[PDB]
Amino acid sequence: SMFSSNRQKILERTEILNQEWKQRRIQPV
Amino acid sequence: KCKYSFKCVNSLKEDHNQPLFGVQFNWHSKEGDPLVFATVGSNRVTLYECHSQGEIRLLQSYVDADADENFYTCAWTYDSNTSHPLLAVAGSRGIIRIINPITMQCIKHYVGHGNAINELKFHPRDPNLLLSVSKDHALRLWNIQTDTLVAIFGGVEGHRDEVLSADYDLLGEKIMSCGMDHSLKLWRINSKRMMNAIKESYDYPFISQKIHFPDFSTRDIHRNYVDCVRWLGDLILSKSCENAIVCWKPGKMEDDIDKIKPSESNVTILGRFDYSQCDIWYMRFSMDFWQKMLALGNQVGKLYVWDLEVEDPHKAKCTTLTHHKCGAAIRQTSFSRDSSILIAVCDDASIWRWDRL
Ligand SMILES: CN(C)Cc1ccc(-c2cnc(NCc3cccc4c3CCO4)n3cnnc23)cc1
Ligand SMILES: [Cl-]
Ligand SMILES: [Cl-]
Repeated sequence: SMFSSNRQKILERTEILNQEWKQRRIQPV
Repeated sequence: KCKYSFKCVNSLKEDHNQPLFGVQFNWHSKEGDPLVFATVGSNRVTLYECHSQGEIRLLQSYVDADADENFYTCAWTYDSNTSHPLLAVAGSRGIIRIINPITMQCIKHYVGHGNAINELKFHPRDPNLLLSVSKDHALRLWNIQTDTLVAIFGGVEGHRDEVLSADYDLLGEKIMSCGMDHSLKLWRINSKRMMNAIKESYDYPFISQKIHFPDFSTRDIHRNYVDCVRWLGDLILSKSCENAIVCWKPGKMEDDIDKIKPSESNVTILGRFDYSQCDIWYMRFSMDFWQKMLALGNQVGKLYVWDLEVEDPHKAKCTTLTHHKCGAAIRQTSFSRDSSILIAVCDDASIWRWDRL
């Protein structure tokens, strides 16, 4: 469906950003 | 049906008693580090840390030298060389201030917009690319590592009135903007022209690109001002004064977002998220990091939440979050990165903390 296809794109793309975030160690404020 | 539930665990009021127009959790902080959020209103930027038992701990306050500045927006980033957190703030003066959130001092500023700045957004992959949207009818893309203005999105086929909101898609390939002219405009930044302009801004009187033509434009979604827009994958979420957030896409139902031609005249509505008492401009909706929840405050202090994993937007509605003492307009909300906390900020300078059960 249009919904399931769009949810899969969100899942894959947010997972790419989440992996980029996991590799980072930003200093706490 | 939605299963998300929340408990109001705390509230406080900032002593300036002026409306709070923006709130943002820092999603760059690493797992295990304290959850921090910034609020903006009056000529102030305030940082808070979330602790157990609803504790909201005041960290630092920034008061602008200009007493007549009214901040409307803020956004977090990090220094790509030192990993240090950064916060960008802007409002009525049309000046972007880059603040060091650890010391709460201003590092530097960007002037250039001919009028107020309504929204600031950082690129999701490159932390140096800052997008500002303004009452001057244009959007501007800045490279804050080299202090250059990469591009100005406006002109011949740009917005014809004040730009209210903009959003990068998940991978940072394109921007959707919206404003007072009722239109939603797409600006691709993965074009060969824009990718080269971004690269040239890193190699750097730098010459900015003047992008006069968007890659898509529509005035057929809403019948009035469009004050908030966010990408939901390849689909768009946007709101006007119709008491509804509209989910739509450029072109016909089956049209691929990356095959849309700039002259595309069609749009397809996929659904609507209905609510009440939010028909006045300057009210933002927000989503959590995973885009599983959508939130919007209304003029009388009600906080609506929807579960984006429920296909029918009517069955997606969660129990509306209300507190008998929260009666002022909720201008903006922010989820923490892990979605465990939702903060709402109001016209009466109040801040409300809702923890997910
Ligand atoms: C309460 N009282 C002081 C009246 C009043 C005065 C000024 C505003 C006012 C608020 N926000 C922005 N821009 C930021 C903006 C843009 C789009 C959506 C959005 C926001 C903030 C929250 O959702 N504004 C730009 N120009 N005016 C304003 C609103 C009300
Ligand atoms: Cl942010
Ligand atoms: Cl052009």
